[PDB]
Amino acid sequence: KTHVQLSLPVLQVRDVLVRGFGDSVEEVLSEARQHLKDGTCGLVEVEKGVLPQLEQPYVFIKRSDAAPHGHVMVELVAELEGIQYGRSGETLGVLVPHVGEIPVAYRKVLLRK
Repeated sequence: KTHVQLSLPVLQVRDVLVRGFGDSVEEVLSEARQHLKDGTCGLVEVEKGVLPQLEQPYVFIKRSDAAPHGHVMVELVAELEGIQYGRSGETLGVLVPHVGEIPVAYRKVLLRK
């Protein structure tokens, strides 16, 4: 399938134990995709002071369309020192590995895969 329905655990930035996916744009996008497939991917909602608490490169989920079955259609964009690799809509948040942190909510998305 080109798209997959996922329910992403929403984590508080200060709970996150593993604050990024890796060391290159290509690695963080790869790792993000692997974690999304393996159900081991969390989402941190972006607000004032969140991103500096996380490791670059960043992986964002961005709205790719205006929402089948409650699931917002999204795609991945990486960012490293202010340059984005990808072009998409509004940020739903930043992806991080999930290693068992308790979520505050769930974000239903349709991921272009």
